[PDB]
Amino acid sequence: QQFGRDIADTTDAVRDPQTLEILDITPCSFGGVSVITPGTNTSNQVAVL
Amino acid sequence: ILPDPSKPSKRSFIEDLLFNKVTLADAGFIKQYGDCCAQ
Ligand SMILES: *[C@@H]1O[C@H](CO)[C@@H](O)[C@H](O)[C@H]1NC(C)=O
Ligand SMILES: *[C@@H]1O[C@H](CO)[C@@H](O)[C@H](O)[C@H]1NC(C)=O
Repeated sequence: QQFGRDIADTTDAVRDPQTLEILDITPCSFGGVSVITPGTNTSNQVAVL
Repeated sequence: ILPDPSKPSKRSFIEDLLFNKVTLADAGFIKQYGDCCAQ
């Protein structure tokens, strides 16, 4: 075997062609940008989560 | 059914039985993302 998979049909493991080691693949961290505000009629300062 | 302070969670014996009985066999997607985290 060369590279792995799962039920998700995504590549999460691979063999290094340089040395005999097993490496796992974890995607870059991401997410949505949520902005919390008390309303523009009250203030201007906001909080980002 | 009343909660007891001898356990960290504010549950009872029947409540913990419900949580430990409904689970997933790692055949889906919630366990990979929802329950921990690895995206
Ligand atoms: C909200 O905005 C209105 C203008 O549309 C303003 O008259 C009011 O003083 C503001 N503040 C409130 C309703 O607390
Ligand atoms: C988050 O980063 C900290 C670094 O201080 C680490 O100790 C912790 O394990 C990380 N949480 C994870 C990987 O879930």
